[PDB]
Amino acid sequence: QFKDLLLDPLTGDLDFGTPGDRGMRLALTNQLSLRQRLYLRFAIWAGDWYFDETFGFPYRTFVGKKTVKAVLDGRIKSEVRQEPDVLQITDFQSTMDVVSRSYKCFFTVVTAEGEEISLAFVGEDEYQYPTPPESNVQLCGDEGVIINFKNKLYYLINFRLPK
Amino acid sequence: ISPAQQAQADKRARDAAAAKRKQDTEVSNAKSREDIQYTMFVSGLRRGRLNEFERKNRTDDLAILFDSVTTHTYTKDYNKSSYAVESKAKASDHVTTQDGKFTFSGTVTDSPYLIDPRNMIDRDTDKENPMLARRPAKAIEILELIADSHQLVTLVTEDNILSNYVITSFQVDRSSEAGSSINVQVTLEEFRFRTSDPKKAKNANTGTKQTAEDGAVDDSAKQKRQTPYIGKNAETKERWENAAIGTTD
Amino acid sequence: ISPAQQAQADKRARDAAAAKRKQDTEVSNAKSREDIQYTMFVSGLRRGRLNEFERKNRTDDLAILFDSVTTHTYTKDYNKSSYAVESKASDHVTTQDGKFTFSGTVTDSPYLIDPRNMIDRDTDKENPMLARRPAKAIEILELIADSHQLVTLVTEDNILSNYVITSFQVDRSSEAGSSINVQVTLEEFRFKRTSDPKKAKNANTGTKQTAEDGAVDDSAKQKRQTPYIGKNAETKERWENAAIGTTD
Amino acid sequence: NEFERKNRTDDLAILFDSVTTHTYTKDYNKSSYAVESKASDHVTTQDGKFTFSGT
Amino acid sequence: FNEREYQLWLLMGSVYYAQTMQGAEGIYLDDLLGKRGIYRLGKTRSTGT
Amino acid sequence: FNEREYQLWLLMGSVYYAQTMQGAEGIYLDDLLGKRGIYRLGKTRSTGT
Amino acid sequence: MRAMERTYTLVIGRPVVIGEKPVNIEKFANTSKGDAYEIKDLHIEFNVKKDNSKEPNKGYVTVYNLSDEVVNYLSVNQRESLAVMLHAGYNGDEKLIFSGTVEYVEDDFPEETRTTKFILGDGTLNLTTATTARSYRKGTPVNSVLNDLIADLKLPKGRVIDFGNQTLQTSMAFTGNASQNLANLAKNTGSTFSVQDGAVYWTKEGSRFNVMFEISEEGGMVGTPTPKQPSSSKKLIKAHDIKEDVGMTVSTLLNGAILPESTVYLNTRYHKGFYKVAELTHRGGYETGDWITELGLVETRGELI
Amino acid sequence: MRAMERTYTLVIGRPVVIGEKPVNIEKFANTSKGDAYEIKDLHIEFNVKKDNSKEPNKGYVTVYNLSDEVVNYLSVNQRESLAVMLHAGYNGDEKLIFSGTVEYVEDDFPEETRTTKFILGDGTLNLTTATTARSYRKGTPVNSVLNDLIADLKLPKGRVIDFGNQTLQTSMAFTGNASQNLANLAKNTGSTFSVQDGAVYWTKEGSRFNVMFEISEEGGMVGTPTPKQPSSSKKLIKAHDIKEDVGMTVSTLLNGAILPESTVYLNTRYHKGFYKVAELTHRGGYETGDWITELGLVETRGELI
Amino acid sequence: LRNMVRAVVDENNQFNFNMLIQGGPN
Amino acid sequence: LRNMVRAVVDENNQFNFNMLIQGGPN
Amino acid sequence: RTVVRTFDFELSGYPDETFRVVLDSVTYELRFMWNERDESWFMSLGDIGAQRPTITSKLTCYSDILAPYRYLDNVPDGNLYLWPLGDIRTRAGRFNIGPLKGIQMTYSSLIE
Repeated sequence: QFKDLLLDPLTGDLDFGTPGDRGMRLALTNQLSLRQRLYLRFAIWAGDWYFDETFGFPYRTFVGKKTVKAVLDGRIKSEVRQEPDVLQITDFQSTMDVVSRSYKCFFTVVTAEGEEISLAFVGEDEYQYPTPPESNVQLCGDEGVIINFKNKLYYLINFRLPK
Repeated sequence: ISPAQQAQADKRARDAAAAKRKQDTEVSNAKSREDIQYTMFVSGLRRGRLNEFERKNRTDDLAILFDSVTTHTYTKDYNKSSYAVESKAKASDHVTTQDGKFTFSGTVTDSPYLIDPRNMIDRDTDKENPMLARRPAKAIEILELIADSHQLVTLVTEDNILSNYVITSFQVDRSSEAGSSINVQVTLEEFRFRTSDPKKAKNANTGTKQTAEDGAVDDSAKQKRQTPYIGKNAETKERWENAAIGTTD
Repeated sequence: ISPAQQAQADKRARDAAAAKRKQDTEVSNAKSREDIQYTMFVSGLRRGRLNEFERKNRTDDLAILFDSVTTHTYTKDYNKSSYAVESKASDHVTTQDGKFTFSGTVTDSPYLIDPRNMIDRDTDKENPMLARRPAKAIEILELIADSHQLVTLVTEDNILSNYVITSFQVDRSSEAGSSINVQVTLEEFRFKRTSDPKKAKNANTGTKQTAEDGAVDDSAKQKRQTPYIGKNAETKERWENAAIGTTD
Repeated sequence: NEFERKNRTDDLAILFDSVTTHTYTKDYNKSSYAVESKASDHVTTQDGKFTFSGT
Repeated sequence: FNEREYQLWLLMGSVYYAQTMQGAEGIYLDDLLGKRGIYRLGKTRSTGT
Repeated sequence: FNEREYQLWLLMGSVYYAQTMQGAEGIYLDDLLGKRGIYRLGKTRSTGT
Repeated sequence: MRAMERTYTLVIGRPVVIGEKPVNIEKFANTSKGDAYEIKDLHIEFNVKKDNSKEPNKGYVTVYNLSDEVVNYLSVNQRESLAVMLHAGYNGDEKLIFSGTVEYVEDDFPEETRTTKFILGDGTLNLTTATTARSYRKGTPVNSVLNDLIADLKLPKGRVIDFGNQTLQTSMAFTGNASQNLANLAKNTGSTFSVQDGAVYWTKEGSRFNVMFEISEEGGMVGTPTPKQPSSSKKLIKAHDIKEDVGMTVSTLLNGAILPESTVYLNTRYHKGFYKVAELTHRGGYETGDWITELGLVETRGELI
Repeated sequence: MRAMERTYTLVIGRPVVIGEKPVNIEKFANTSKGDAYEIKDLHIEFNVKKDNSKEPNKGYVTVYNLSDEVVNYLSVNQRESLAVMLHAGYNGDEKLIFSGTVEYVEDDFPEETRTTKFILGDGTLNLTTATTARSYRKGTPVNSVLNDLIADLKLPKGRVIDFGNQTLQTSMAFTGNASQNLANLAKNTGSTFSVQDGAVYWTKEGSRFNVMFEISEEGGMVGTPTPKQPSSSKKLIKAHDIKEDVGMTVSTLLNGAILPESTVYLNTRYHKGFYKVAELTHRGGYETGDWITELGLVETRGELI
Repeated sequence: LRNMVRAVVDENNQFNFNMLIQGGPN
Repeated sequence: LRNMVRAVVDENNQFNFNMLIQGGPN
Repeated sequence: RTVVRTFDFELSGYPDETFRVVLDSVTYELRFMWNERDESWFMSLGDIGAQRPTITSKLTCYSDILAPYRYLDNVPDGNLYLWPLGDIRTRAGRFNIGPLKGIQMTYSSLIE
């Protein structure tokens, strides 16, 4: 439920929205929040962000060196579980090509969805305060009491005659 | 020393500090999840206790199996008091029960025979390439996480079932005698003892309470700035709070 | 988090809490009835100790027999002043509590299944290994020790009474599979209502306060007075309030 | 993969001609008295030890 | 049997505060402040130039 | 069961009576006239010349 | 068959408030919620000494691994005097063993185990704040002065032995704490004054009250009696003669139904006779430790009051 | 890469001589030879308690295997009051932790190891010998009396809170030790007087001074805070209200830049808020032992002076 | 081991301080 | 083991009480 | 009647919270009970160790809780209010009380 500015999954810029409803949006669904929380966590190289030297991933250790596939997978699979709301990791297809020296892995992560605790900070309210009456209706009655009775009588006259 | 050496010094602080953050945050994640339970199947799996191994879903109920368990033991203890009498003898008084202790020894091999995916150790182990999957290593970082997070473990032994046991120590020996495997020993002892319906809740206590630290009045004590308002519904609020609440001055 | 986990943490707490209600309840009632008397037969049996083994029924004088007992030892201790006495001053000695220990075994392949043994209360005659006898013994053993029963030991030479269990050990080593090795330790106990008035003796209870949640103790705890059931409200009413009054 | 990272001036490395055994161990302790009940804070973590033999 | 009277006690407690400067809500709030000649405003239309 | 139920009727009667002008006593009196927007006075001080 | 196992109970109530009538710690047991905070199955160590002197009887207690709620309730009321009662016995009954106010409380929680501490006083608040201002003229009966001062102290009268037809020989004035003035009247009239478990006891030195207690191997005695002097110093003597000057010591399993001013009969194989009681000390370790009481006896030479 | 290791320094100077101006222990550090006897790399055990009361702060020290020359220099001056300063910290800096005079010194050298002992007093000589003789008439402003008496004490003024336009209601006379007279004026005006590390501190009870110190796991805290009563006895209450009556306890790694009269902020996960300081105890074992400080905090209810 | 002894001595000192200073209006 | 320490503390308290209260006719 | 803000409150949501607070140099004990059917907080105020609470009332937004009770020697003379930080239409809830949860329960004291 971690709120934050929404990042476009397709381009990487802020998700200002479609041309018909351009604006700014907050990440509300846990899925969207977790997506960008993993994306930033994996995209920032370790130590390259000032104000926090411990954040990021240490790509320099592996890239450019002769490395064992098994060691890399452990670190990749470990960084994911640093988020407190990750249920499990389903599958992991780690493959390496020696000709091009490229490495490419696949996997998915499962996360549940929570409640909103309070709507005070977001948009709307859930209550239905009453509406003041109109004109002399309060002190003298209402005509609808006649209309509903007339309709009931008419429908009952309709019911008895077979159709 | 040299300006270049300052960069080398900085690396020590960062990498050493970053190491504990990964360990510390992971431990903090434990003790926060209460919908997770850990169970260890010391023995009995192939005799009757198979019924309990089927109930675990790899997501919130987890099973720990070992490639081999050499021995396990269970010993409860009691204390007896004694006072002296004028007859040059000793009598006895009430007695007490001293919880209980459990220990076992096992081994995790880098060449497994029975690779059951339901076991939580074999979550990611490769079926056809076991020795490169690093099974012996993969067991240490999961066993250590359980112990250092103070989980209440449940042991499913063939003879009986034990609950509310806390790990106290463990060992890992890569002696040259066997190799390609780790000898593991563990000890446990019995740790014998908000939300929820208002009906079931009873009168609680919190003791003396000072000013809340998340809002104003602490800033005046901490000598900080009050947070400006976001404008919405101006000229309606300001008239009322300023008259009914005032400002800290 | 999500409500799905709150419906899961409750299960973790509920089932775990149910375990104490089972184990903790059994010991409570086991101590609430002193009629039952447990006994153990370590060796002794075939040298004429059968004379008293047949006395044991299946409801009060429960008996326990192990599939095999390897060794049992009995010992007593005394101490004396380490300084020269003033001289006869033979009172400078004290007696300690005697200790008793033995080792035994329970096997999945018993040779004798005499039903009088409480281990074999409801053991199958033709399939001893499905009866899970070793589990039957442990369940019995913990209950006896936990409730602090005064056990009686029948041995080769002598008979010992008023002995309590202070420690026992169980293990299943790789060797001797399908069986369990058991060790026990016991020590003496120098122990020293509905009763015949002729045997009664003057007793004491110290200072006492208002007893139990009564019509007056309820007021102290601000509880509301218990309404009176109207079996009769004509006789006592005129007298009860006038003579006893009301707590107020 | 990481042994080759070590230079000869800052990240000095040591290798023994042979290592026979190495052991790693951690310890914890808990209150020996029945707790008042969840009060799972009655436990502490000790420092892990490591030893080995070489030649 | 007992749990139901818990609801009755809670509702009775709610009723009592309905006639006090604090605790009034909804329709009951109008009666309290109606004594002082103040009524809620209905739907309104924005105005501007 | 009826005795436990009977208290509910008695409680309701007390609540109604407690809020009427005739039965207003002590704090309950303060609440009723408080609904009108006025409150009892407190420790008052002398004025001289 | 069972064993003979110890049991106890500890209760904490509302703050004690002194008023214009005798104080009874019994009525303060109930808390605002009703039932009090009872603690039964937790390892407890306590030491309670009692005596017959001006000073109140004080007892110490320690409890391990208390729940946070109870400790919170004592973090509050740290300005106030909570009433506490203690009970002990053997698995079938528990006799009142101490009752007073929590003078002190502190908590230390280093790593594994928290350890709460208490210091309790038997009527400390009344004995140290009850002021008086009284005077009398020549000829006033001394029996009237005694009753006047005790009523000022605001405590129930456990037992008193009036003076008879004694009359003051000189004018008297009393101020300050009432307890101090009464303790001074003790010296000049051979009377013992001491409050205990809320009860005021005024008796006469040398004399003693039936065999209210008998000590023997059946009565759970612990070791043989030994002669011990009742004071740490010796007084010069003419060699009132009636005063004390001798005693003995005995130990027994915990039994709260005993008080310093009572009388006991000693049925042993060496020593036999009647003795007064002068001092008590109750010790206790629930899981580990003794569960016994120690009595300091004093020989008597006066009339059998 | 290094570890985090302890360091300390101990200095011994000339005898302290009181004159006709405020005493500063700083200027007595240098010996007749110039540089003082500094002791750095020898196992040392010390305990230093501090408080806000009449009595001076006293600290104890022990040193093993001192050279004969240094011991000889202390065999002499046994009639005199040598000035001593102590420093401690962590391998990069050392904060002043105590300064005073050597009240006592003794040497025991059984076989293998000599063990020197010290007892140090913080301004003991001035607080126990400064006589006074002053008087004032009805109408005198109390603010003048306070300044007159402090100047007599001959110590630097660390901090004082004047009384304003207060005036004496009755004639007053003061004699004897100046410290005793000032400590009596404290009771009748709700002010706290206490000398510490040579500085005179006069403040008002109940009130407190900014967050000069913050305690948290980053700040080397040791264990969770626990509530402990600030006094070993309870007072009768009407239930000046502003007075103290509550407190807490905390422990932290050794840090000499703290004083009893300061103010601290407690940033923990259970307890949060501001507290006064009431007591300090510094412990230390160089080769073996703790290197921590213990603070006794007291809740405040007055204005933010 | 002196740690164990210092604790008991401290507790005894605490008891003596309590005995001296107790009750009282001042 | 605290039993051993309590005994020595008790004996020291006894000696101090004797030192304070000794001799005298009263 | 000049008044200055001097204290703020927070609630953990437990249905039977009880704690002690100090206001105007005086100390009081507070009890908060959650009502299911009426979904509102019930507040009880009284002296420390008192047999019964002095004041009991139901909490609501923008209503002066202590208004009719400033005539007792054991009741604060300040102002106690609940007002929201977010949208003005939000009413008091269970978990939405606190300096940043949405509702700001606050106490302010007159200047004397």
